[PDB]
Amino acid sequence: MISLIAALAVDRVIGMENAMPWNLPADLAWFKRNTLNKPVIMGRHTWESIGRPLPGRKNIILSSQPGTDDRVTWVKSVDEAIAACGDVPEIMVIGGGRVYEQFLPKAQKLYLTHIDAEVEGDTHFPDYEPDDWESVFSEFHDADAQNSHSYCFEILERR
Ligand SMILES: NC(=O)c1ccc[n+]([C@@H]2O[C@H](COP(=O)([O-])OP(=O)(O)OC[C@H]3O[C@@H](n4cnc5c(N)ncnc54)[C@H](OP(=O)(O)O)[C@@H]3O)[C@@H](O)[C@H]2O)c1
Ligand SMILES: Nc1nc(=O)c2nc(CNc3ccc(C(=O)N[C@@H](CCC(=O)O)C(=O)O)cc3)cnc2[nH]1
Ligand SMILES: [Ca+2]
Ligand SMILES: [Ca+2]
Repeated sequence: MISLIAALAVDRVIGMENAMPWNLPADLAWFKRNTLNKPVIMGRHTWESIGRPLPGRKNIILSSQPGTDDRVTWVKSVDEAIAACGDVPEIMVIGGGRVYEQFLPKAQKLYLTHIDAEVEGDTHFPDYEPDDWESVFSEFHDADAQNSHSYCFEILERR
């Protein structure tokens, strides 16, 4: 199964200048637990935004250009990315905007964090097609002294 995971601020903003201008501890914990032990596919910008291999995951980077690092696996097309992961249960696609766009039609599951933050950003999640999906889990949290925004963790299944 192919799944996307993303955190969205209002208007589906996911990033801005090359970064994500918020610090939300609880959401990275959610990300880490839903991705560990699985292969993660990302685009080259997102690889540069993070800045090291994510531990305990097979890191697969999309780029049209030969790789710049042997600690990860470089691939040049979506089909090659899928093949590289191997016969695993679940493939996690971790962005960014251009990669999410391509993988959306294929994906069966979306792990979305809706963040109540206004944010001026230059990258969005694709607008997805409301009647495709069914929400099968959603849990809201108020801000706290560690997380400055309220947030909701939603998991959607393709109908
Ligand atoms: N909020 C979140 O959950 C979240 C998650 C991930 C990323 N982000 C944010 O998203 C932004 C980055 O997203 P983006 O749209 O800029 O970049 P992206 O999707 O991270 O990276 C795009 C790059 O990936 C490569 N690529 C993508 N599809 C390919 C294909 N089919 N074949 C070959 N190469 C392919 C290309 O690299 P080449 O140019 O090298 O060919 C392209 O330039 C950042 O602001 C980041 O902070 C947010
Ligand atoms: N829900 C969600 N939230 C995000 O922030 C997110 N970010 C990306 C891409 N950006 C990032 C940014 C930082 C780290 C990161 O450093 N995560 C660590 C936590 C700290 C540590 O390394 O121990 C990790 O191990 O996953 C990963 C992906 C992709 N999907 C997401 N999905
Ligand atoms: Ca907005
Ligand atoms: Ca377009």
